[PDB]
Amino acid sequence: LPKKYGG
Amino acid sequence: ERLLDELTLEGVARYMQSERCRRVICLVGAGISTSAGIPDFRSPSTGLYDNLEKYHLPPEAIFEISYFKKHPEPFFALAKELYPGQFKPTICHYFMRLLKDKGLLLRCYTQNIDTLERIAGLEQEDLVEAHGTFYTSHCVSASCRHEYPLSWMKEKIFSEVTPKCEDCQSLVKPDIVFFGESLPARFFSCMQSDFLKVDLLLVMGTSLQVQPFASLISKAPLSTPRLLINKEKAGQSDPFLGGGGMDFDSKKAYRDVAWLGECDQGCLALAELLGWKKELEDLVRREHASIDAQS
Ligand SMILES: *C(=O)CC(C)(C)SCCCCCCCCCCCC
Ligand SMILES: [Zn+2]
Repeated sequence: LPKKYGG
Repeated sequence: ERLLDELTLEGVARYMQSERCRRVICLVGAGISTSAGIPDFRSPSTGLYDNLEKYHLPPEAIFEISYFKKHPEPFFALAKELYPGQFKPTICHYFMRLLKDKGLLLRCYTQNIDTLERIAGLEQEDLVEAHGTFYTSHCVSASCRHEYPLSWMKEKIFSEVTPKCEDCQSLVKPDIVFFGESLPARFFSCMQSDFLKVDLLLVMGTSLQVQPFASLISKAPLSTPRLLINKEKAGQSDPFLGGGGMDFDSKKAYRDVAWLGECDQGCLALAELLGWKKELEDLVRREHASIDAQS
C-alpha cells in the first residue's frame, strides 16, 4: 500500500 | 447541456434541491478547522515549528515514523504544546452534519486529524480519515496493537509521560499517518466505490496540494458539478507541471464553481439558499452551548 510522502 | 443552470452558488443550490442531486461527497482540509483554533499542520507559515531547537532535532523528522519509533519524546512534547484548549467544531462541520441529517451525505473525506468531524456528529461509516486521527491510539508492537482512547493519550501527553502499552510496554502512537507509513486501505477502497455514485463534490478548506488526496477531484464523473469553498482558488491545472483539474473561468467551463472567502461564511451562504439557515444556526448554538457547559 502506498506510503505517505511530503506533498 | 450541463447539470448546473449557472456557474454560481445559486446555481449549485438549485441543483442540490433538484431530483438530479442525491449523493454528496465532501472533500475537506485544514481550512475548515482554522475557525476552531486548529492550526494547519502542513503549513510552514503557521508558527508551529519555530521552537523545535529545544528538541535538538535533525525538521520533518518530527512527523517521520522511523524517527518517531526511536525518539518519540520530541513529538509528544510538541503535542503538549499544541494540544487544543477546546474541541468545538465549526459552522462548516455542522453543515456536513445537516447534509447527513437530510440524507444527502455519501461520504466526507478529510485531511484533518483533529476529530472535529466526529464531535459534530458524523459517524465512522460517514468518514474517510485520509491521514488518520488522534481519536484513537495503538500500541506499535505487531503482535499486540492494544487500542487506547484519546482520554488516555491526553493524560500521558499532559503529565509528560511517554505513552507505553500496559500489556507489553511498547510505545503507543496516535492513529495519525506519519510520514513513512502506509496510507489507509479504507481511503482507496472507499474511493473506488464512492466516486461511481457521486452527484456533487463539495470541496472546502483545502488548497488541493497534497497527494494522493488532491487527485480525488479527478475521480468524479465528467458531469459531476464541483463547488470549491475556500479562501483562495485551488485545484486548477499547473501551467508548468502540465487533467481532471478545475476549470472555473475558461470559455469551456461547465461544472466547477469557486466561492472565495471563509469556509464558515460560504457554508452559511449555501445553507441560507437551501432554506437551512435557521436549522444550521439552532444546531451550532445548541452544540456549542453543550460543549461550553462541559463539566
Ligand atoms: C499528514 O499530512 C498528517 C500530519 C503528519 C501532518 S498530522 C501532524 C499532527 C501533529 C499533531 C501535534 C500535536 C497536536 C495535538 C492535537 C490533538 C487533537 C487534534
Ligand atoms: Zn502492546
